[PDB]
Amino acid sequence: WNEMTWMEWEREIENYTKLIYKILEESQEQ
Amino acid sequence: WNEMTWMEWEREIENYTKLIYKILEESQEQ
Amino acid sequence: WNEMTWMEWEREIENYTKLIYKILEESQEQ
Amino acid sequence: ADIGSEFSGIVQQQNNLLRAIEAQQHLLQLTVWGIKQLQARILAVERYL
Amino acid sequence: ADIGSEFSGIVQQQNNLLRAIEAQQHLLQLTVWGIKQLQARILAVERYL
Amino acid sequence: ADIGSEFSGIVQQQNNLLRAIEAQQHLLQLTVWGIKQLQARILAVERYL
Repeated sequence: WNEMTWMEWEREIENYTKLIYKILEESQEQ
Repeated sequence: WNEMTWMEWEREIENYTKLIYKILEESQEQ
Repeated sequence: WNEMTWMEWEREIENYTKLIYKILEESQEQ
Repeated sequence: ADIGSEFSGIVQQQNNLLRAIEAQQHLLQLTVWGIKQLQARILAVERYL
Repeated sequence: ADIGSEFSGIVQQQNNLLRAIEAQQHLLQLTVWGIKQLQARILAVERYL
Repeated sequence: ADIGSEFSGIVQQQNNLLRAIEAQQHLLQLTVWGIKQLQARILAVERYL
């Protein structure tokens, strides 16, 4: 099932993107 | 027409790459 | 032979990733 | 004075670096879109066959 | 004092920028995986045809 | 002195961050190439079918 794994891939993308947005948000207040 | 949209995609890539080169150019003079 | 060239591509990816890891390693000691 | 000038050079450079990271994030997002599009198309092929 | 505060603001911002670069590298790595996966699948198709 | 040392540590770290951003841009460019290559190949397939 590459389907379950492309779903993993997507969730990883989503998590790292969420973290980057968080860091960018903290970097504007500096 | 994904063709018109992949053309959009390419132009977006080109625009962001041009902006990054501009910022990198300004960052060498610092 | 796109095969030889995708092999080039991979080696380029590998080289830039190795350089980024090196730079990140130097950036933790600061 | 020169200490102020030194600080201002550094903060200006921090803003540049931040702006580069921000533009690169948009590029990363464009590549993720492109990959998903291609993955969807390759599947449609794979299922036809 | 205020000079210390100025330095600490700057170093804190350097750590933020570093953390963003680190997360973006993971994203870049995820896109490279995805591209390789798709390249392998497109080949299998291309060889069937 | 120590203020000079503090500035020099910070500028050195700014150069590191800049160098990482520069290498990551090359990586981003390699992924964009790879995506375009795959898009072209998937089209050739799609048109055969």
